Amino acid sequence: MAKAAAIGIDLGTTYSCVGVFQHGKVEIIANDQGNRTTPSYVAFTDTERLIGDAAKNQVALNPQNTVFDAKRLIGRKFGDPVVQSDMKHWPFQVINDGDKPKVQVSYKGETKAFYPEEISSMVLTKMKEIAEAYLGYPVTNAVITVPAYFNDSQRQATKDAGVIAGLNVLRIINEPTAAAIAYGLDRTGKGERNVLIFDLGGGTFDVSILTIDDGIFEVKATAGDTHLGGEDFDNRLVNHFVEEFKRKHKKDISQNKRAVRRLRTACERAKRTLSSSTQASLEIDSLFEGIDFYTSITRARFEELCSDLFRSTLEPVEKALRDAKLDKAQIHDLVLVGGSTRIPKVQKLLQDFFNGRDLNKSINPDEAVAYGAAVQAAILIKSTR
Ligand SMILES: Nc1ncnc2c1nc(Cl)n2[C@@H]1O[C@H](CO)[C@@H](O)[C@H]1O
Repeated sequence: MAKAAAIGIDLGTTYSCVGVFQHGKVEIIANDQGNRTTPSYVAFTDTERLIGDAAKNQVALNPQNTVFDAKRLIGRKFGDPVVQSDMKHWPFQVINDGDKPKVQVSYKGETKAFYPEEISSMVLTKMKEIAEAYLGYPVTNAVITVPAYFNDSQRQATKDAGVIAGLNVLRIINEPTAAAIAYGLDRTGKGERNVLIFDLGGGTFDVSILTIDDGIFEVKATAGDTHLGGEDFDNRLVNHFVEEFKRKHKKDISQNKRAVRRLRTACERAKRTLSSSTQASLEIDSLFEGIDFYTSITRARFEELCSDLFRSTLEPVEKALRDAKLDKAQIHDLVLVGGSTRIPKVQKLLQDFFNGRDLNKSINPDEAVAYGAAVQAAILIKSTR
Protein backbone atom coordinates (compact mmCIF):
# COMPACT_ATOMS: atom_id res chain seq x y z
CA MET A 1 0.00 0.00 0.00
CA ALA A 2 1.92 3.05 1.39
CA LYS A 3 5.16 0.97 1.83
CA ALA A 4 5.07 0.06 -1.92
CA ALA A 5 4.49 3.74 -2.93
CA ALA A 6 7.19 6.33 -3.70
CA ILE A 7 7.13 10.00 -4.86
CA GLY A 8 9.53 12.09 -6.91
CA ILE A 9 10.28 15.60 -5.68
CA ASP A 10 11.94 18.41 -7.65
CA LEU A 11 13.14 20.71 -4.80
CA GLY A 12 13.81 23.87 -6.83
CA THR A 13 15.34 27.22 -5.96
CA THR A 14 12.12 29.15 -6.69
CA TYR A 15 9.47 26.39 -7.29
CA SER A 16 9.04 22.76 -6.24
CA CYS A 17 7.07 19.98 -7.97
CA VAL A 18 5.94 16.48 -6.88
CA GLY A 19 5.02 13.47 -9.02
CA VAL A 20 3.90 9.87 -8.57
CA PHE A 21 4.30 6.97 -11.04
CA GLN A 22 1.22 4.69 -10.87
CA HIS A 23 -0.85 2.57 -13.28
CA GLY A 24 1.77 3.04 -16.05
CA LYS A 25 1.74 6.86 -16.03
CA VAL A 26 3.23 9.83 -14.17
CA GLU A 27 0.81 12.15 -12.41
CA ILE A 28 2.22 15.58 -11.51
CA ILE A 29 0.23 16.36 -8.38
CA ALA A 30 -1.66 19.68 -8.17
CA ASN A 31 -1.58 21.50 -4.78
CA ASP A 32 -4.75 22.68 -2.90
CA GLN A 33 -4.85 25.83 -5.16
CA GLY A 34 -4.81 23.61 -8.32
CA ASN A 35 -1.16 24.50 -9.17
CA ARG A 36 1.19 21.78 -10.47
CA THR A 37 4.24 23.67 -9.04
CA THR A 38 4.49 25.29 -5.59
CA PRO A 39 6.73 28.33 -4.68
CA SER A 40 9.80 27.33 -2.50
CA TYR A 41 8.75 30.01 0.08
CA VAL A 42 8.21 29.88 3.81
CA ALA A 43 6.54 32.85 5.62
CA PHE A 44 6.55 33.37 9.40
CA THR A 45 3.64 35.56 10.55
CA ASP A 46 2.08 36.81 13.84
CA THR A 47 -0.25 33.70 13.92
CA GLU A 48 1.15 31.02 11.60
CA ARG A 49 3.76 29.59 9.32
CA LEU A 50 2.83 29.66 5.58
CA ILE A 51 4.38 27.49 2.84
CA GLY A 52 4.11 27.85 -0.94
CA ASP A 53 1.54 30.03 -2.74
CA ALA A 54 0.16 31.55 0.51
CA ALA A 55 3.74 32.50 1.55
CA LYS A 56 4.52 34.00 -1.90
CA ASN A 57 1.18 35.91 -1.94
CA GLN A 58 2.09 37.92 1.24
CA VAL A 59 5.83 38.53 0.49
CA ALA A 60 5.19 42.31 -0.13
CA LEU A 61 3.52 42.83 3.28
CA ASN A 62 6.04 40.69 5.25
CA PRO A 63 9.50 40.72 3.45
CA GLN A 64 11.72 40.37 6.58
CA ASN A 65 9.97 37.12 7.64
CA THR A 66 9.39 35.51 4.20
CA VAL A 67 12.22 33.08 3.42
CA PHE A 68 13.08 31.94 -0.13
CA ASP A 69 16.39 30.90 -1.92
CA ALA A 70 17.26 28.43 0.91
CA LYS A 71 18.75 26.15 -1.82
CA ARG A 72 21.46 28.87 -2.34
CA LEU A 73 22.49 28.41 1.35
CA ILE A 74 22.00 24.63 1.87
CA GLY A 75 25.21 22.69 2.61
CA ARG A 76 27.36 25.88 2.66
CA LYS A 77 29.54 27.57 5.31
CA PHE A 78 28.69 31.17 6.41
CA GLY A 79 32.16 32.35 5.26
CA ASP A 80 31.59 30.97 1.71
CA PRO A 81 31.87 33.96 -0.77
CA VAL A 82 28.60 32.73 -2.48
CA VAL A 83 26.73 33.15 0.86
CA GLN A 84 28.37 36.54 1.66
CA SER A 85 27.51 37.88 -1.81
CA ASP A 86 23.88 36.58 -1.79
CA MET A 87 23.11 37.93 1.78
CA LYS A 88 23.30 41.53 0.48
CA HIS A 89 20.25 40.85 -1.77
CA TRP A 90 17.88 39.16 0.68
CA PRO A 91 15.35 41.06 2.87
CA PHE A 92 15.57 38.36 5.60
CA GLN A 93 18.43 38.15 8.12
CA VAL A 94 21.20 35.51 7.75
CA ILE A 95 23.27 34.86 10.90
CA ASN A 96 26.37 32.85 11.69
CA ASP A 97 26.05 29.81 14.04
CA GLY A 98 29.55 28.17 14.23
CA ASP A 99 30.41 28.93 10.53
CA LYS A 100 26.90 27.63 9.55
CA PRO A 101 24.29 30.08 8.19
CA LYS A 102 20.85 30.31 9.87
CA VAL A 103 17.93 32.44 8.67
CA GLN A 104 16.66 34.63 11.54
CA VAL A 105 12.99 35.70 11.55
CA SER A 106 10.13 36.90 13.77
CA TYR A 107 7.54 34.13 14.34
CA LYS A 108 4.44 34.48 16.58
CA GLY A 109 6.13 37.56 18.13
CA GLU A 110 9.38 35.70 18.94
CA THR A 111 12.86 35.70 17.34
CA LYS A 112 13.60 32.27 15.81
CA ALA A 113 16.53 31.06 13.67
CA PHE A 114 16.50 28.12 11.19
CA TYR A 115 19.10 26.13 9.34
CA PRO A 116 18.65 26.08 5.51
CA GLU A 117 17.82 22.33 5.81
CA GLU A 118 15.01 23.17 8.31
CA ILE A 119 13.60 25.70 5.78
CA SER A 120 13.88 23.19 2.92
CA SER A 121 12.29 20.49 5.17
CA MET A 122 9.18 22.76 5.51
CA VAL A 123 8.96 22.94 1.68
CA LEU A 124 9.43 19.09 1.52
CA THR A 125 6.73 18.55 4.22
CA LYS A 126 4.27 20.57 2.01
CA MET A 127 5.15 18.46 -1.12
CA LYS A 128 4.68 15.31 1.02
CA GLU A 129 1.21 16.56 2.23
CA ILE A 130 0.19 17.50 -1.38
CA ALA A 131 0.99 13.85 -2.46
CA GLU A 132 -0.82 12.38 0.63
CA ALA A 133 -3.96 14.50 -0.13
CA TYR A 134 -3.93 13.22 -3.77
CA LEU A 135 -3.21 9.55 -2.89
CA GLY A 136 -5.53 9.16 0.10
CA TYR A 137 -2.76 7.64 2.25
CA PRO A 138 0.64 8.83 3.68
CA VAL A 139 3.58 8.28 1.35
CA THR A 140 7.02 8.45 2.90
CA ASN A 141 9.50 7.01 0.28
CA ALA A 142 10.93 9.72 -1.97
CA VAL A 143 13.52 10.51 -4.64
CA ILE A 144 14.74 14.13 -4.23
CA THR A 145 16.68 15.91 -7.00
CA VAL A 146 19.66 18.32 -6.76
CA PRO A 147 21.70 20.29 -9.37
CA ALA A 148 24.46 18.18 -10.99
CA TYR A 149 27.14 20.56 -9.51
CA PHE A 150 26.04 20.05 -5.87
CA ASN A 151 28.96 18.66 -3.79
CA ASP A 152 28.70 16.01 -1.01
CA SER A 153 27.93 18.56 1.74
CA GLN A 154 24.96 20.03 -0.29
CA ARG A 155 23.67 16.53 -1.16
CA GLN A 156 23.91 15.44 2.54
CA ALA A 157 22.07 18.60 3.76
CA THR A 158 19.31 17.96 1.15
CA LYS A 159 18.95 14.33 2.44
CA ASP A 160 18.81 15.79 6.04
CA ALA A 161 15.99 18.17 4.91
CA GLY A 162 14.20 15.02 3.64
CA VAL A 163 14.64 13.20 7.01
CA ILE A 164 13.41 16.25 9.01
CA ALA A 165 10.32 16.34 6.67
CA GLY A 166 9.49 12.64 7.50
CA LEU A 167 10.63 11.22 4.18
CA ASN A 168 12.62 8.04 3.60
CA VAL A 169 15.09 9.32 0.96
CA LEU A 170 15.55 6.45 -1.53
CA ARG A 171 18.15 8.45 -3.48
CA ILE A 172 19.42 11.96 -4.17
CA ILE A 173 19.58 12.19 -8.00
CA ASN A 174 20.88 14.95 -10.34
CA GLU A 175 18.24 17.18 -11.96
CA PRO A 176 19.55 16.63 -15.59
CA THR A 177 19.62 12.84 -14.98
CA ALA A 178 15.91 12.98 -13.79
CA ALA A 179 15.09 15.05 -16.95
CA ALA A 180 16.83 12.46 -19.28
CA ILE A 181 14.94 9.63 -17.44
CA ALA A 182 11.63 11.54 -18.04
CA TYR A 183 12.29 11.29 -21.81
CA GLY A 184 13.36 7.60 -21.57
CA LEU A 185 16.86 8.47 -22.87
CA ASP A 186 18.51 5.72 -20.75
CA ARG A 187 16.40 2.98 -22.49
CA THR A 188 17.75 3.31 -26.10
CA GLY A 189 19.75 0.03 -25.73
CA LYS A 190 23.54 -0.12 -26.31
CA GLY A 191 26.06 2.60 -27.24
CA GLU A 192 27.01 5.93 -25.58
CA ARG A 193 24.28 8.62 -25.87
CA ASN A 194 25.23 12.32 -25.42
CA VAL A 195 22.45 14.45 -23.93
CA LEU A 196 22.42 18.20 -23.39
CA ILE A 197 19.95 19.49 -20.76
CA PHE A 198 19.13 23.24 -21.16
CA ASP A 199 17.59 24.31 -17.82
CA LEU A 200 16.31 27.93 -17.62
CA GLY A 201 14.24 28.46 -14.43
CA GLY A 202 12.98 31.44 -12.40
CA GLY A 203 16.35 32.46 -10.94
CA THR A 204 19.03 30.12 -12.34
CA PHE A 205 20.35 28.81 -15.69
CA ASP A 206 22.09 25.43 -15.93
CA VAL A 207 23.50 23.59 -18.92
CA SER A 208 24.43 19.95 -18.35
CA ILE A 209 25.99 17.42 -20.71
CA LEU A 210 25.45 13.73 -19.87
CA THR A 211 26.69 10.51 -21.49
CA ILE A 212 24.32 7.51 -21.11
CA ASP A 213 26.26 4.29 -21.68
CA ASP A 214 24.13 1.12 -21.21
CA GLY A 215 21.82 2.79 -18.66
CA ILE A 216 24.82 4.26 -16.74
CA PHE A 217 24.79 8.08 -16.43
CA GLU A 218 27.97 10.20 -16.46
CA VAL A 219 28.12 14.02 -16.10
CA LYS A 220 30.61 15.33 -18.70
CA ALA A 221 30.09 19.07 -18.11
CA THR A 222 28.11 21.64 -16.16
CA ALA A 223 27.92 25.33 -17.09
CA GLY A 224 25.58 28.22 -16.58
CA ASP A 225 24.64 31.34 -14.65
CA THR A 226 23.36 30.99 -11.08
CA HIS A 227 21.86 34.51 -11.29
CA LEU A 228 20.01 34.30 -14.66
CA GLY A 229 16.40 33.31 -14.97
CA GLY A 230 12.79 34.19 -15.68
CA GLU A 231 12.77 36.94 -13.02
CA ASP A 232 15.38 38.96 -15.01
CA PHE A 233 12.93 38.93 -17.99
CA ASP A 234 10.03 40.18 -15.74
CA ASN A 235 12.35 43.01 -14.56
CA ARG A 236 13.13 44.05 -18.16
CA LEU A 237 9.34 44.34 -18.79
CA VAL A 238 8.98 46.32 -15.52
CA ASN A 239 11.64 48.91 -16.65
CA HIS A 240 9.89 49.25 -20.07
CA PHE A 241 6.46 49.91 -18.49
CA VAL A 242 7.95 52.33 -15.87
CA GLU A 243 9.39 54.34 -18.87
CA GLU A 244 6.05 54.08 -20.82
CA PHE A 245 4.10 55.36 -17.72
CA LYS A 246 6.61 58.27 -17.49
CA ARG A 247 6.06 59.13 -21.23
CA LYS A 248 2.21 59.03 -21.04
CA HIS A 249 1.78 60.74 -17.61
CA LYS A 250 5.10 62.54 -16.81
CA LYS A 251 5.23 60.60 -13.46
CA ASP A 252 8.04 58.35 -12.11
CA ILE A 253 6.51 55.29 -10.33
CA SER A 254 9.88 53.49 -9.55
CA GLN A 255 9.90 54.62 -5.86
CA ASN A 256 6.29 53.49 -5.11
CA LYS A 257 6.98 49.93 -3.81
CA ARG A 258 3.30 48.85 -4.21
CA ALA A 259 3.10 50.18 -7.83
CA VAL A 260 6.37 48.41 -8.81
CA ARG A 261 5.24 45.05 -7.24
CA ARG A 262 1.76 45.18 -8.91
CA LEU A 263 3.47 46.01 -12.23
CA ARG A 264 5.97 43.11 -11.64
CA THR A 265 3.28 40.41 -11.05
CA ALA A 266 1.29 41.70 -14.11
CA CYS A 267 4.55 41.65 -16.22
CA GLU A 268 5.26 38.02 -15.22
CA ARG A 269 1.66 37.09 -16.29
CA ALA A 270 2.00 39.02 -19.61
CA LYS A 271 5.40 37.30 -20.22
CA ARG A 272 3.67 33.85 -19.90
CA THR A 273 0.90 34.93 -22.41
CA LEU A 274 3.64 36.03 -24.87
CA SER A 275 4.79 32.37 -25.06
CA SER A 276 1.50 31.42 -26.86
CA SER A 277 0.13 34.80 -28.23
CA THR A 278 1.90 37.55 -30.31
CA GLN A 279 0.61 40.19 -27.84
CA ALA A 280 -0.42 40.48 -24.16
CA SER A 281 -2.47 43.13 -22.40
CA LEU A 282 -1.78 44.73 -19.00
CA GLU A 283 -4.91 45.79 -17.07
CA ILE A 284 -3.91 47.52 -13.82
CA ASP A 285 -6.62 49.51 -12.04
CA SER A 286 -5.29 52.63 -10.26
CA LEU A 287 -1.54 51.76 -10.67
CA PHE A 288 -0.26 55.10 -9.31
CA GLU A 289 -2.09 58.26 -8.12
CA GLY A 290 -5.45 56.82 -9.31
CA ILE A 291 -4.23 56.32 -12.89
CA ASP A 292 -5.22 53.04 -14.58
CA PHE A 293 -2.51 51.38 -16.67
CA TYR A 294 -4.22 49.61 -19.58
CA THR A 295 -1.67 48.86 -22.25
CA SER A 296 -0.24 46.02 -24.38
CA ILE A 297 3.09 44.72 -25.67
CA THR A 298 4.04 42.59 -28.66
CA ARG A 299 6.16 39.42 -28.47
CA ALA A 300 8.59 41.37 -30.85
CA ARG A 301 9.06 44.19 -28.27
CA PHE A 302 9.47 41.66 -25.38
CA GLU A 303 12.14 39.83 -27.48
CA GLU A 304 13.97 43.18 -28.02
CA LEU A 305 13.80 44.03 -24.26
CA CYS A 306 15.50 40.64 -23.29
CA SER A 307 17.56 40.18 -26.50
CA ASP A 308 21.04 40.36 -24.79
CA LEU A 309 19.82 38.01 -21.97
CA PHE A 310 18.43 35.35 -24.40
CA ARG A 311 21.66 35.48 -26.48
CA SER A 312 23.80 35.14 -23.26
CA THR A 313 22.29 31.61 -22.73
CA LEU A 314 24.45 30.35 -25.67
CA GLU A 315 27.87 31.15 -24.01
CA PRO A 316 27.42 28.40 -21.26
CA VAL A 317 26.17 26.01 -24.01
CA GLU A 318 29.45 26.53 -25.94
CA LYS A 319 31.49 26.40 -22.66
CA ALA A 320 29.83 23.03 -21.70
CA LEU A 321 30.55 21.57 -25.20
CA ARG A 322 34.30 22.54 -24.95
CA ASP A 323 34.61 21.20 -21.32
CA ALA A 324 32.92 17.92 -22.47
CA LYS A 325 35.23 18.00 -25.57
CA LEU A 326 32.25 17.47 -27.91
CA ASP A 327 31.14 19.20 -31.09
CA LYS A 328 27.42 20.07 -31.68
CA ALA A 329 26.88 17.13 -34.11
CA GLN A 330 28.09 14.70 -31.30
CA ILE A 331 25.05 15.64 -29.08
CA HIS A 332 22.25 13.08 -29.68
CA ASP A 333 19.46 14.77 -27.61
CA LEU A 334 18.51 18.27 -26.50
CA VAL A 335 16.20 18.45 -23.42
CA LEU A 336 14.31 21.63 -22.21
CA VAL A 337 13.87 22.14 -18.44
CA GLY A 338 12.44 25.18 -16.61
CA GLY A 339 9.36 27.30 -17.30
CA SER A 340 11.39 29.97 -19.14
CA THR A 341 12.27 27.46 -21.95
CA ARG A 342 8.65 27.88 -23.17
CA ILE A 343 9.73 31.29 -24.56
CA PRO A 344 9.70 30.84 -28.39
CA LYS A 345 12.80 33.08 -28.95
CA VAL A 346 14.82 30.95 -26.46
CA GLN A 347 13.79 27.74 -28.36
CA LYS A 348 14.62 29.32 -31.75
CA LEU A 349 18.12 30.47 -30.51
CA LEU A 350 18.92 27.00 -29.13
CA GLN A 351 17.54 25.14 -32.23
CA ASP A 352 19.52 27.44 -34.61
CA PHE A 353 22.74 27.04 -32.50
CA PHE A 354 22.25 23.23 -32.92
CA ASN A 355 21.75 23.71 -36.70
CA GLY A 356 17.93 23.28 -36.90
CA ARG A 357 17.66 20.30 -34.47
CA ASP A 358 14.40 19.08 -32.81
CA LEU A 359 14.07 19.81 -29.07
CA ASN A 360 12.64 17.44 -26.41
CA LYS A 361 9.90 19.68 -24.96
CA SER A 362 6.66 17.59 -24.95
CA ILE A 363 6.81 17.23 -21.13
CA ASN A 364 5.96 20.51 -19.24
CA PRO A 365 9.53 21.83 -18.73
CA ASP A 366 8.80 22.99 -15.18
CA GLU A 367 7.59 19.36 -14.44
CA ALA A 368 10.17 17.17 -16.35
CA VAL A 369 12.52 16.85 -13.33
CA ALA A 370 9.71 15.73 -10.91
CA TYR A 371 8.44 13.44 -13.70
CA GLY A 372 11.80 11.61 -14.00
CA ALA A 373 12.27 11.54 -10.18
CA ALA A 374 8.78 9.88 -9.92
CA VAL A 375 9.84 7.24 -12.55
CA GLN A 376 13.11 6.55 -10.63
CA ALA A 377 11.28 6.44 -7.25
CA ALA A 378 8.90 3.73 -8.73
CA ILE A 379 11.84 1.63 -10.04
CA LEU A 380 13.75 2.00 -6.71
CA ILE A 381 10.76 1.11 -4.43
CA LYS A 382 9.90 -1.94 -6.67
CA SER A 383 13.53 -3.22 -6.34
CA THR A 384 13.29 -2.72 -2.49
CA ARG A 385 9.98 -4.78 -2.53
N1 LIG B 1 4.51 30.12 -20.41
C1 LIG B 1 5.66 30.59 -19.91
N2 LIG B 1 6.37 31.47 -20.66
C2 LIG B 1 7.45 32.04 -20.12
N3 LIG B 1 7.96 31.87 -18.90
C3 LIG B 1 7.26 30.97 -18.20
C4 LIG B 1 6.14 30.28 -18.62
N4 LIG B 1 5.68 29.42 -17.64
C5 LIG B 1 6.51 29.63 -16.65
CL1 LIG B 1 6.43 28.78 -15.17
N5 LIG B 1 7.48 30.56 -16.89
C6 LIG B 1 8.50 31.08 -16.00
O1 LIG B 1 9.33 30.01 -15.60
C7 LIG B 1 9.84 30.26 -14.26
C8 LIG B 1 9.57 29.05 -13.39
O2 LIG B 1 10.29 27.91 -13.85
C9 LIG B 1 9.22 31.58 -13.81
O3 LIG B 1 10.16 32.63 -14.09
C10 LIG B 1 7.99 31.71 -14.71
O4 LIG B 1 7.62 33.07 -14.94
